[PDB]
Amino acid sequence: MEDYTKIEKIGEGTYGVVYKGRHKTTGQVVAMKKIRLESEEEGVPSTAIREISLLKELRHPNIVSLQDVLMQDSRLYLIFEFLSMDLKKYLDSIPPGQYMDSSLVKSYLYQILQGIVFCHSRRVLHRDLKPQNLLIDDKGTIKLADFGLARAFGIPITHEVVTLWYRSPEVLLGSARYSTPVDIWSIGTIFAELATKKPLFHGDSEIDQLFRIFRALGTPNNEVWPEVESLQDYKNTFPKWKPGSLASHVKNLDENGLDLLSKMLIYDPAKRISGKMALNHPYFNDLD
Amino acid sequence: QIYYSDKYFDEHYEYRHVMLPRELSKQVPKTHLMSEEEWRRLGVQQSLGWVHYMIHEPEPHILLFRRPLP
Ligand SMILES: CCc1cnn2c(NCc3ccc[n+](O)c3)cc(N3CCCC[C@H]3CCO)nc12
Repeated sequence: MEDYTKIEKIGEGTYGVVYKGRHKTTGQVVAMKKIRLESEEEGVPSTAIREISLLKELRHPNIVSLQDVLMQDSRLYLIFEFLSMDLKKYLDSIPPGQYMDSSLVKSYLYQILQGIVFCHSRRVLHRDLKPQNLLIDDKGTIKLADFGLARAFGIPITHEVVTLWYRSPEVLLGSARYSTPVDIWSIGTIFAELATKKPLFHGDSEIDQLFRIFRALGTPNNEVWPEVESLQDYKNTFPKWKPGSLASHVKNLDENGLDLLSKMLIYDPAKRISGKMALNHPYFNDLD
Repeated sequence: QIYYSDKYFDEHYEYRHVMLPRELSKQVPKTHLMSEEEWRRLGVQQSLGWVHYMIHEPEPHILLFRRPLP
């Protein structure tokens, strides 16, 4: 669109390149996300652009607002509010020996849950939440980016090891369906990483990721997770670890923190805590 | 080239896995578990007693090995 000028490239994300940009009229600094659309079959439109319309209306303090959508043929720019930093890069920048203040952890988790609860209540999932996707301003606000886009684009069908660390066991074991609980799982893993500065489950592959999870939470079976032994990629030759062990991977977290974390990481997706319930958890009683 | 994970452990076995590059994995005829002779043809080098015990079907290029503890 002639209404914007690309200043510079700020990185590569799941959907491609993101530019820093400036709205010509208003001097509004923006983030512009280029998404390469396939040329499409005559008579057969995608429902991407309609799902995009929906997302364009969502406004909430803890989500990154999609301000505009610029179409070309076979190309699409998504315009967002710009933000000073991402959470991946911020955690890298904390010097070794320093941690994140435990009250900023709490604050960030809280806000992250507010964003997700807002999305979940509108039946919008993220599915690939990760520190790269969480953006901060210098005043204490944290926001979710890329909410809803996986449904918008994304197919029933690389080198994104990074992406595997926040992935749920229901997905990794090849369950037919997933729902909102995959985002609470992600949030679980990210909570640990806020506290410790490092990934809770640092897998090199899908199987290794599963193994890293089983090691900390115990290898599941029908008793702990009903009907898990029927999922396609469950094998009863997995290593046999016992229920963990999870508190040993996490430092800088008290009794309440550990409680909320273990509810975010329950195996059975039907019993894992919900976003609404997590916001009422006593871990947050001493927040504001 | 070939990648070797760190060892990890059960109460009963020790385990590792090994990641074949896309050229080398693409060649293997065998769809199922392999004997020590077979996985030695491929260039996997481990001590003796390592058993190919399972396949994670979503990642067939990953070979999962176990070996009992004392
Ligand atoms: C929603 C678009 C948006 C808005 N701000 N922002 C930021 N701002 C922080 C930043 C990073 C580096 C340099 N500077 O100056 C600022 C980063 C970022 N991403 C970081 C990784 C590359 C893709 C992408 C992830 C998915 O949003 N995306 C965005």
